[PDB]
Amino acid sequence: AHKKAGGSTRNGRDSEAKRLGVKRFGGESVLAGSIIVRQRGTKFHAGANVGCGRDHTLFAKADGKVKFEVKGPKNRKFISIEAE
Amino acid sequence: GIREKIKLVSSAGTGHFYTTTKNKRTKPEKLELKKFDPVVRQHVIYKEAK
Amino acid sequence: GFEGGQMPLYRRLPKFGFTSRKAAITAEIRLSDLAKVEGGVVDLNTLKAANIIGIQIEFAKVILAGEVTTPVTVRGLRVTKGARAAIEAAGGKIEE
Amino acid sequence: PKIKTVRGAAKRFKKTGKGGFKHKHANLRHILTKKATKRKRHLRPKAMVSKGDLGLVIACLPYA
RNA sequence: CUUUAAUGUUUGAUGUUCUAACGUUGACCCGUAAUCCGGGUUGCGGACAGUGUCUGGUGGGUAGUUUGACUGGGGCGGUCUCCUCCUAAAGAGUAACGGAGGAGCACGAAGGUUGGCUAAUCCUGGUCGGACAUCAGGAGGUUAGUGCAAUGGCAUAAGCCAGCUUGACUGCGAGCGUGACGGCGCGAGCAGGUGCGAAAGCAGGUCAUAGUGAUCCGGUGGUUCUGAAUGGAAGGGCCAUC
RNA sequence: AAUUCCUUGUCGGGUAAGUUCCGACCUGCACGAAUGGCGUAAUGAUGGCCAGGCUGUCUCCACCCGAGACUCAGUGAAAUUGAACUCGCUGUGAAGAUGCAGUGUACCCGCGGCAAGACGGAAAGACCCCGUGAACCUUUACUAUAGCUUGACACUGAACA
RNA sequence: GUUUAUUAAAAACACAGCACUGUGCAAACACGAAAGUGGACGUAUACGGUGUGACGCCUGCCCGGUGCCGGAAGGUUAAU
RNA sequence: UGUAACGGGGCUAAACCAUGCACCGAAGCUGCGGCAGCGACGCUUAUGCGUUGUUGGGUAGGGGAGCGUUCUGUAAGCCUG
RNA sequence: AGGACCGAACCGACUAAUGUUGAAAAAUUAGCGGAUGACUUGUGGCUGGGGGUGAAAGGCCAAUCAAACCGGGAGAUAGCU
RNA sequence: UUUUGUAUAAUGGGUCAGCGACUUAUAUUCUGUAGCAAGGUUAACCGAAUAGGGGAGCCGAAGGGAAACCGAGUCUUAACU
RNA sequence: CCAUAGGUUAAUGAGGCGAACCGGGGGAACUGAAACAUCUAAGUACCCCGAGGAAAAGAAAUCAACCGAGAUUCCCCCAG
Ligand SMILES: [Mg+2]
Ligand SMILES: [Mg+2]
Ligand SMILES: [Mg+2]
Ligand SMILES: [Mg+2]
Ligand SMILES: [Mg+2]
Ligand SMILES: [Mg+2]
Ligand SMILES: [Mg+2]
Ligand SMILES: [Mg+2]
Ligand SMILES: [Mg+2]
Ligand SMILES: [Mg+2]
Ligand SMILES: [Mg+2]
Ligand SMILES: [Mg+2]
Ligand SMILES: [Mg+2]
Ligand SMILES: [Mg+2]
Ligand SMILES: [Mg+2]
Ligand SMILES: [Mg+2]
Ligand SMILES: [Mg+2]
Ligand SMILES: [Mg+2]
Ligand SMILES: [Mg+2]
Ligand SMILES: [Mg+2]
Ligand SMILES: [Mg+2]
Ligand SMILES: [Mg+2]
Ligand SMILES: [Mg+2]
Ligand SMILES: [Mg+2]
Ligand SMILES: [Mg+2]
Ligand SMILES: [Mg+2]
Ligand SMILES: [Mg+2]
Ligand SMILES: [Mg+2]
Ligand SMILES: [Mg+2]
Ligand SMILES: [Mg+2]
Ligand SMILES: [Mg+2]
Ligand SMILES: [Mg+2]
Ligand SMILES: [Mg+2]
Ligand SMILES: [Mg+2]
Ligand SMILES: [Mg+2]
Ligand SMILES: [Mg+2]
Ligand SMILES: [Mg+2]
Ligand SMILES: [Mg+2]
Ligand SMILES: [Mg+2]
Ligand SMILES: [Mg+2]
Ligand SMILES: [Mg+2]
Ligand SMILES: [Mg+2]
Ligand SMILES: [Mg+2]
Ligand SMILES: [Mg+2]
Ligand SMILES: [Mg+2]
Ligand SMILES: [Mg+2]
Ligand SMILES: [Mg+2]
Ligand SMILES: [Mg+2]
Ligand SMILES: [Mg+2]
Ligand SMILES: [Mg+2]
Ligand SMILES: [Mg+2]
Ligand SMILES: [Mg+2]
Ligand SMILES: [Mg+2]
Ligand SMILES: [Mg+2]
Ligand SMILES: [Mg+2]
Ligand SMILES: [Mg+2]
Ligand SMILES: [Mg+2]
Ligand SMILES: [Mg+2]
Ligand SMILES: [Mg+2]
Ligand SMILES: [Mg+2]
Ligand SMILES: [Mg+2]
Ligand SMILES: [Mg+2]
Ligand SMILES: [Mg+2]
Ligand SMILES: [Mg+2]
Ligand SMILES: [Mg+2]
Ligand SMILES: [Mg+2]
Ligand SMILES: [Mg+2]
Ligand SMILES: [Mg+2]
Ligand SMILES: [Mg+2]
Ligand SMILES: [Mg+2]
Repeated sequence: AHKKAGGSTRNGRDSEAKRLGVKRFGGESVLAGSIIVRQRGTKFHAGANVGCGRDHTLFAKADGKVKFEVKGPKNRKFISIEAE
Repeated sequence: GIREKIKLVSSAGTGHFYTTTKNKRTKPEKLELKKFDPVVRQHVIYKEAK
Repeated sequence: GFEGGQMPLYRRLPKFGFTSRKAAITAEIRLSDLAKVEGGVVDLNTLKAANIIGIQIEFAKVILAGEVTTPVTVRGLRVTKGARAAIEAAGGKIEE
Repeated sequence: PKIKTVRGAAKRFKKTGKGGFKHKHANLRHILTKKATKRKRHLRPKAMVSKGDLGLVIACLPYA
């Protein structure tokens, strides 16, 4: 014909971005309950004064200053808080 | 969507109830659970209904 | 209320409550309204003559608002506890 | 002529002391078994209209 | 009650006649100088036909309308909501009819807690038995496993097994994340009443991220609310639900 | 084939040469029996094909006769028009220039004639797309409805089996 | 013969003939809220609708679907 | 369509590669004069002045300030054969 | 005798040219068809707009027809220019 | 004028003169200004009256709750630090 | 058959026109709902009938709420 009709793709789908990542970095002063990192799995583990939610959201269990550190035999990344 | 909504009614007679789902093709027997009754503020037996 | 064609805010939210017909006939009277009444006794009829509240009013309340400085009698009007303390301090007598 | 209020909006908003508007939360009508109890408990109380939506509400409710 | 015979009422149906409503575009007389009409007589039909109200069916005969968007023009095809990865340029976010895959559930245990346990694969030896079943040892170290895609995570296991059990609790909720908004998500701690554990403690569902639908309109149960003269009631409101 | 896409199917006739024509073949994409099949004398300002005669249709135009065109006197329009002191070329640029750049050419103004351009004049493109436009038409779209038809009640009564 | 007055005169429409079908007269059917009127001052050799289209030779098989005609036992079914 | 692939003439540098100093070159900057907006400060009591710094391309659009026209009052006033 | 044949009037409109701001909002010129019939024509009447009429072309119904014209609802509506 | 972009060969205008398009009524909100001030103001109507009368009313001085109801607190809940 | 229908004469009245207002009988659609069918426009436009200087309505089988008011009509609130 004058023009050749094309096909169709089968890859159009994608899901919404979940806004994961670190919310407060090292040195941030946070209130109790502040979300530090939103995660899939425990890439960062909960240290002192830090709690882990059902979806592994790390949140502050006290007022203070955020600190990242590496601890344990496995060199895992822990998030703790110095109470200030 | 085989599982269907069912109502669990308290045996304390206060008319409060919970809702959940059950597969009835298997496990056809009634569901019984000690659950909290907000009206009498106690734990009582809830029985299958609806 | 038009939002381009999506469900407007005043239609995607649920309706709630009901309009009570007793609230229409219930009114409120401040302590300062008592002093602008002539007679020394506060009633529905006397307040309607003084024009503090409307003539359709069947129920009235005295709340702690303003300052009362004169002795006055409130008969057959519900009175809050703060207004009751204030009226007693000002020297008035309260009854039903 | 007098401005006619939107009656559907007057059945859904109520004026507060400072001039804001309160409304009942959505998503609490007919599909409630699958919803978590925490989510429904938070949807039970009344909520204030958002700053982006005050404009539409005041337009719909002239007298209020 | 399977049943017949029979008394008696009602209901219902059918057929048969009758004339007196009604029909007569049958005849004759009169208004009348009239193929209209009306009156009279007569014949025929006859409670039928026909018409009014209600009602079931049928009804492009007629009428009012609808018949989406995206789109390397439109049509055709495909797509439309949600989840995972890449594009995505080491915070977040980020388009294309870009590249690849999935979801519209499941489980009263596959949830809570306590205690206990640790794979894939290969080698060697061993009844059927062999490349590959169960067994013993060794190597190896997660190359396995996760109810279902993908990514991140998991040994203190989040993986496997058993005992007990219902916290898959009720009212809240500091603070925070994420959205234009509707809304969505996380959450210590408080109160009440529970389960497991000796106890410290843990538990407001599941390794996490899909498994979903506003409002209106109604249905169901309850309610210390309202109730159009009053007392009720209907209806409404609130709470829980469909 | 008024039907056959492939297709100028193949074979034969006609022509020096025939995608058309005529006769056959049948592989009928996708003929077919009263939305008729096949045939048919006559008829047709009907479609196609061939032949004779005839010719300026043509080879290939020539000449002639008249009406205009042309000149003079009289009368005297029209479309159109932002303004205009209104050249060629190459390039540029809303991507095809009288107008911009570079360059070349060109004394000023008429009259007869031609039509390459002024994306010339004429008609708010009719094709195409869009509008949550219109109209009219169709139907087993939706909702109705005239009509047709069903039954109950009313006009409507008597007696019997 | 007729036709798109003003770009289409035709192979289109019509036609005589053929068939199917309705219609028993206050006919079917049509125009009319109705009275009436046409059909027709006609009466099945008449009238209406539909398709085909002089004439010649003919018109084959299928009633599953939709329509139409007939049946009425049974299921379902309105107002009441 | 016509040189038509330095803009042209022309160029053996008037091309290119280095080094260096000059000069040209904009509505940029500076000088001189003027206007305006905003701020600061001083004074005056302000309803402004002065000093000082800085700003002043502009469509959609927002803000501020005016001119002019007809008519009404001031106006049986004032101008005008 | 004949919807018979040839052919004027008469009715039509097949071809070509001209004309196309025309002599003419459909004609002229040269041919062309029917021309006793289903012909043609004068006068009068009747059918009215979702209606008429139509040997059927969506044709015609006052140079207007897939729903005439005139007046009104009406300044319809126009996310368009 | 429309556009991402027009000398555009994209739209509109032959020229001149006259006319030609953000209005009016009511309601509501904000600003400025003026009066009064925990008060403000009248509408119809009366009045010869731009006066005066007329406070019927409306807005404000109290909110919370679906509501009864309570009240500088109230709702939520058995109860709230 | 009495009668009645019909016929003749006489007396009185009406007819038709007119801008708006009024009462009654019929009664749209565009439009809005960002489509459209309930709904809206709107009982509007329009058609028709009748009457008067006005018309219509009108002296509670009406409101109210345990207190009471006292026919109808119009204006301002109530109140968007
Ligand atoms: Mg794929
Ligand atoms: Mg939508
Ligand atoms: Mg008052
Ligand atoms: Mg509910
Ligand atoms: Mg007859
Ligand atoms: Mg139909
Ligand atoms: Mg239709
Ligand atoms: Mg589209
Ligand atoms: Mg393209
Ligand atoms: Mg499609
Ligand atoms: Mg990133
Ligand atoms: Mg980045
Ligand atoms: Mg699990
Ligand atoms: Mg009552
Ligand atoms: Mg071919
Ligand atoms: Mg050949
Ligand atoms: Mg052949
Ligand atoms: Mg074929
Ligand atoms: Mg047929
Ligand atoms: Mg056939
Ligand atoms: Mg034939
Ligand atoms: Mg002929
Ligand atoms: Mg001359
Ligand atoms: Mg040129
Ligand atoms: Mg050029
Ligand atoms: Mg030049
Ligand atoms: Mg030249
Ligand atoms: Mg010339
Ligand atoms: Mg030319
Ligand atoms: Mg010429
Ligand atoms: Mg040209
Ligand atoms: Mg042109
Ligand atoms: Mg649209
Ligand atoms: Mg023609
Ligand atoms: Mg003709
Ligand atoms: Mg012909
Ligand atoms: Mg035929
Ligand atoms: Mg046959
Ligand atoms: Mg059949
Ligand atoms: Mg050359
Ligand atoms: Mg300079
Ligand atoms: Mg500047
Ligand atoms: Mg400027
Ligand atoms: Mg003849
Ligand atoms: Mg003549
Ligand atoms: Mg012709
Ligand atoms: Mg001629
Ligand atoms: Mg002839
Ligand atoms: Mg002839
Ligand atoms: Mg005409
Ligand atoms: Mg019409
Ligand atoms: Mg129409
Ligand atoms: Mg017609
Ligand atoms: Mg209108
Ligand atoms: Mg208009
Ligand atoms: Mg323009
Ligand atoms: Mg454009
Ligand atoms: Mg463009
Ligand atoms: Mg330019
Ligand atoms: Mg030009
Ligand atoms: Mg131009
Ligand atoms: Mg122009
Ligand atoms: Mg003007
Ligand atoms: Mg205003
Ligand atoms: Mg003010
Ligand atoms: Mg409508
Ligand atoms: Mg409509
Ligand atoms: Mg609309
Ligand atoms: Mg619209
Ligand atoms: Mg009079």
